[PDB]
Amino acid sequence: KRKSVRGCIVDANLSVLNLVIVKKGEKDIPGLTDTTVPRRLGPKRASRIRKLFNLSKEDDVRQYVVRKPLNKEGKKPRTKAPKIQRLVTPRVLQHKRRRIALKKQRTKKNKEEAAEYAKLLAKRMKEAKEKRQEQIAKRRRLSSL
Amino acid sequence: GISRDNWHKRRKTGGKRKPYHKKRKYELGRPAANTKIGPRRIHTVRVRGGNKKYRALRLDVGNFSWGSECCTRKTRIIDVVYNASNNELVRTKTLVKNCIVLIDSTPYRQWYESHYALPLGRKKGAKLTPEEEEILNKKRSKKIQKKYDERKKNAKISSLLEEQFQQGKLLACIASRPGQCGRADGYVLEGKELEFYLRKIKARKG
Amino acid sequence: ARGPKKHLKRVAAPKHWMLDKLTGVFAPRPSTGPHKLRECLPLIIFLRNKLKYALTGDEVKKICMQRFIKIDGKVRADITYPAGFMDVISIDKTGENFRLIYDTKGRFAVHRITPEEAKYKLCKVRKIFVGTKGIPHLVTHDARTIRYPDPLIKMNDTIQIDLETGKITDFIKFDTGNLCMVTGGANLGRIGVITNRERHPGSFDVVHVKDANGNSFATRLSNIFVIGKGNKPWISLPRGKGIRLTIAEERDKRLAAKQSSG
RNA sequence: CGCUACUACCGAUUGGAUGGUUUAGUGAGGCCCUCGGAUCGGCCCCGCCGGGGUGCCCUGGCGGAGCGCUGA
RNA sequence: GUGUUCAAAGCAGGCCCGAGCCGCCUGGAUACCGCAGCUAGGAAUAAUGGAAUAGGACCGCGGUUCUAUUUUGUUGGUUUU
RNA sequence: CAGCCGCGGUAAUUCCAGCUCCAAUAGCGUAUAUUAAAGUUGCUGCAGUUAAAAAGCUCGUAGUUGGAUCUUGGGAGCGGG
RNA sequence: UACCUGGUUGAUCCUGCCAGUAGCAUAUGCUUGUCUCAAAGAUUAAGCCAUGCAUGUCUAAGUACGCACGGCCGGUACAGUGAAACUGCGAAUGGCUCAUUAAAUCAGUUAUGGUUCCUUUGGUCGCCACUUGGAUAACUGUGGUAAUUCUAGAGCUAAUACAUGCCGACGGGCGCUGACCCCCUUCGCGGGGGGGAUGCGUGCAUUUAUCAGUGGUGACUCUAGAUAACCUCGGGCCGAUCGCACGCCCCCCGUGGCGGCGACGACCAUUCGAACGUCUGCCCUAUCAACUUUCGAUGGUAGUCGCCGUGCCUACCAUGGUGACCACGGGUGACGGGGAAUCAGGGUUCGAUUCCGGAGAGGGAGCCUGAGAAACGGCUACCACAUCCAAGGAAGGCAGCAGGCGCGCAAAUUACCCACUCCCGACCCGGGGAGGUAGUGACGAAAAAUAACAAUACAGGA
RNA sequence: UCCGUAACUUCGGGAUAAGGAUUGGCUCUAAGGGCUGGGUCGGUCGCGGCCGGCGCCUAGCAGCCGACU
Ligand SMILES: [Mg+2]
Ligand SMILES: [Mg+2]
Ligand SMILES: [Mg+2]
Ligand SMILES: [Mg+2]
Ligand SMILES: [Mg+2]
Ligand SMILES: [Mg+2]
Ligand SMILES: [Mg+2]
Ligand SMILES: [Mg+2]
Ligand SMILES: [Mg+2]
Ligand SMILES: [Mg+2]
Ligand SMILES: [Mg+2]
Ligand SMILES: [Mg+2]
Ligand SMILES: [Mg+2]
Ligand SMILES: [Mg+2]
Ligand SMILES: [Mg+2]
Ligand SMILES: [Mg+2]
Ligand SMILES: [Mg+2]
Ligand SMILES: [Mg+2]
Ligand SMILES: [Mg+2]
Repeated sequence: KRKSVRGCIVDANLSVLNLVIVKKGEKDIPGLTDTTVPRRLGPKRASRIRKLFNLSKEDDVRQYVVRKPLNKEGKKPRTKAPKIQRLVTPRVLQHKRRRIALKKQRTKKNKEEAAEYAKLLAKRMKEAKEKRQEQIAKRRRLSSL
Repeated sequence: GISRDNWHKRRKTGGKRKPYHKKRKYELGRPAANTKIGPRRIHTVRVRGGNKKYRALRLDVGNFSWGSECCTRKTRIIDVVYNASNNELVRTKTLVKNCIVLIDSTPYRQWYESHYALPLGRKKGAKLTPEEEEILNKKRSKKIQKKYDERKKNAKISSLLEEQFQQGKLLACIASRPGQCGRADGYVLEGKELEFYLRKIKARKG
Repeated sequence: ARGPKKHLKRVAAPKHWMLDKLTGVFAPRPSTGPHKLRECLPLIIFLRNKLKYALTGDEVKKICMQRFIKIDGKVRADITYPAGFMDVISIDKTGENFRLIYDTKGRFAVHRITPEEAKYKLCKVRKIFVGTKGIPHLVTHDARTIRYPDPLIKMNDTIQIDLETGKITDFIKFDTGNLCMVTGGANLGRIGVITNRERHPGSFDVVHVKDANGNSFATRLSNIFVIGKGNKPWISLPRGKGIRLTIAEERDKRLAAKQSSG
């Protein structure tokens, strides 16, 4: 789509600017240096958990996960847990041993079935050779009568 | 768009014919690719079926075949010398199918040395003993000697091919479609086909 | 025009589905499948109109997604699945096990077989070829691909499938003196003995079939289908045995049997 | 021949009005190739730090730099 | 073909029966579809062809050539039937 | 008034009205295209002395149309009056 | 039912026309009680449109820190419903109209041994691995402009989104190098042979060149095989992938798997098709007799582009191709066909109109995404028209359902429902002015009311 | 230079009708010609001088020259 915009250069003919200060010298403006919001939510995948607390893939991850307290909800200050993705568990490992043991099959099959090759076709070749005897006979009738 | 349709032309009787429908999308062309020589640069194209073509635009290396003895190798394309279809493409150095070129000769030299053990390319005294004397060894005589001696009445290379090696670079032809593929493949000239194109080049000089 | 179709009208339809003109505007449009569109029988038609279990189509949906019906072993929950020919339709809850074979007039009648004999089927060969590594291959007419035939199997020949893992058994050839059944044209749903193959290089080949009662007709070879080793079919057959008794004969039969057959 | 009514014909005016097919110039925009490189990142070039081992580098905390090859 | 209350239409419908039959019988035909195109039979009618500066046939017979595997067991090469 | 022929100029079977009758009947008139009648566009199937109509006469390419003639019987296996 | 009547004259017989006669389809005039079916802005303007609807979608199985409910159970991450947002699929079907268009579309008929194909079905599926990186939505909060389905800056957070990149496997097997060694023979040479360290490569599909000739055809430069190299480069492919329930077997004291699904992938075949070709067939006009061609007309040779074959395009050559058996040019109240009316037999006329195919979305042109579009209820420009406006700028396409203006001889309700038929989707659950259902309706078609009866009389009759 | 050109006519013309485009420097390509040799093998003497049949570029080669468009 076609749309109108203004360039990057600044002059008088504006209405509003957006400015981001990068460091504070000394004075601490009250509107922007006394109060502070906390980061509303925490991480959710294991790798950023271990990045934060420096846990190093020796000890678990479940015990070191942030809990959200239920302030102002009404009555009960419950507390909740996010869910973790990219985690190792009995299910993902069960899935993996299925596929891989089934993917050593599909080549152990087709090899169990190469047994069927050797069996099915490579006996039927071995069966049609005891035949062809009508043929080598029927062209012996050509050759040497 | 750039179309390829055959309803914009005249009939067999030279009678006009009118556009009973407009441009479609399945009847297209695109701009030509006109591959030249230099460092590799390829652009990729999406086409009917969701498949791919590859516009090559600049190529230097190719796979070429000395077919008498069936050895393919990878070499650097030097220059373009003749083209039957048109005579401007040589001035601008475009690679299309059945263009005649010049290439390096060192790989085919090296294989021949390693195979028949003989000095391909007569140099007076400049080339006889840096390493071809080091090539000439018969460490297990009487076991490979009969072999390499049997690989003796099987070389008999032509006079004209020798002159090319002795120069440094030799003729070839192209057999692929680069704006469709992205490759330069081809073969070496030999025999009467070689005679033919030599005559054309030399006459062009006049 | 600018894409493929999704609907089908109702007076556009095949003639053997027997659709009522003054009932609606559309017909079920068999979905994509191994059998053609004209020579098939979708699941709704076999089940709502013939058997008359259900009286709507929504009812058919309510029964298919219970996983009772199953086509030729492998269950199918796509209500618009295109049934074929010589196939098997096994509910097996109440032991039905249908077979889906033509009548004499070409209408895909119902044919009940036993619990046994519902565990195989027969298939015509369409082509053969060898893939990679010299591994032969074989394609039937119902889009079912099978490696490693016996090398004494050629095109337009019949095989008996055990229906669990493919596993061909009991094959037969194309030759004079063996039964045949028709699948197209005008002599549909008739049986006979082949007796000849007149062939033309560059066109369609032809057979001159003869029925036992005396009739002798001819077809294109592609509409042919083989079921017997000579007077001996390997399957249960329907009422009529592929005859096409003429209109005057039916007139005697029914009138004479009318108010005397009861 | 004279009066009366109607239809068509020629007719100066380089007549006029609708359409349509095209020549020659100017030629919006999209697409292709050749360039261009606001901007946003790393191996880093080093200097300030550690852990690990063996004085070595691989990973986690500090500042600059050829605007190199990429990555866009 | 079928008493839709007849008909126009439409493809349905009918049976025994305490109603038990937890069901039974059924139907959803057939024809026409000019002209070109395909397939097999018949050969009157209409058009064309064949031997005239001669040609068909005869283990036909000589002979100048290539000569593929048949025999030369496997072999090296030639004529070899 | 009247599709056409025609009615009305002091006794109107035709105008304006009333009695009476006729035809179709929940339908009937009016206008305009279009079929049959049309053997008045004619292959089936017209006409061409005088009613409309055969070039002033002759030659001539494409087109259309073209003489006679080449195996007939007598038999054979049969079924009737 | 293969049919006729009046009129030229003072009378007759003939040519010959004018008028009557029966149907059918559009309009109007007069009239009207029942009931079953039932067409309807085509003809003139493919002229213009206010207002309102017609395309969206969640399973046991892609992402769940909504805190909106309240499970339950604690805190070993997450029972469970679950708005919004991200992801994948559909929006190219359907519906509407007939302006164009004259061997063109189209009907039958045959070919792709000259090509593409989402989905379905079946086959094959040989030190991120006991699991790597950062990226933004939903959310929190500061705002602009009068203006819209306009958006920015700041702080966090996920994947089957976007990237990255292992293990497994036998020196097992194959081929050409071959150090070395041996046997027999040779006076040696010759020969006649064996084992053999170290090497390089070693597939599915790609590109090319050569060699011999498992399976098939009327028809192979086919399918398969062998050798040398290449990667169509990291904007080449596959070797190799994430989720849900049921519960587990273990020479066993933690491993190897199988069982049962879903999703995706590289190649082959099928299925839905699509698109380029072959043979034959069309209305009127000669006051339309020559036409086409170095501004490709007709062939050849080489290539580019193209999913493939082809003057489809480019260079170099040749001078050809059509025509009285009607080319060429022009007209059509010309979309085509299955078919409709009339009809002794033969014919004449209509066919926009519910089925198939084609074309188009105000007139023209060019494109993105996608398997598929030169889309139009997708984008961008010029022309003609046209709505807001704070005068700076923004938004548009009823030949879709109802409705309106104009136009004219001439053509219905801003109604109810997804219950039937079918379609779409992540789906037994959601949507559908496609579709059904009532309303106006003497276009038209079928049945059928508006009196029956017995005495009183006689006009009279047998 | 390349296209395109009416009325009217004593059919000769009108016609340079009217009306449009292009026009440089430099680097390249293609086409357009001439003369000479082909009588060579043996016989024969001093590169040449006589003889019988050969191959004749018999589908046009090689060599050397030259100005213009
Ligand atoms: Mg008429
Ligand atoms: Mg008649
Ligand atoms: Mg007449
Ligand atoms: Mg007659
Ligand atoms: Mg006369
Ligand atoms: Mg005759
Ligand atoms: Mg008179
Ligand atoms: Mg009349
Ligand atoms: Mg029209
Ligand atoms: Mg039509
Ligand atoms: Mg369109
Ligand atoms: Mg409009
Ligand atoms: Mg468009
Ligand atoms: Mg649309
Ligand atoms: Mg619209
Ligand atoms: Mg409307
Ligand atoms: Mg009306
Ligand atoms: Mg009626
Ligand atoms: Mg003048």
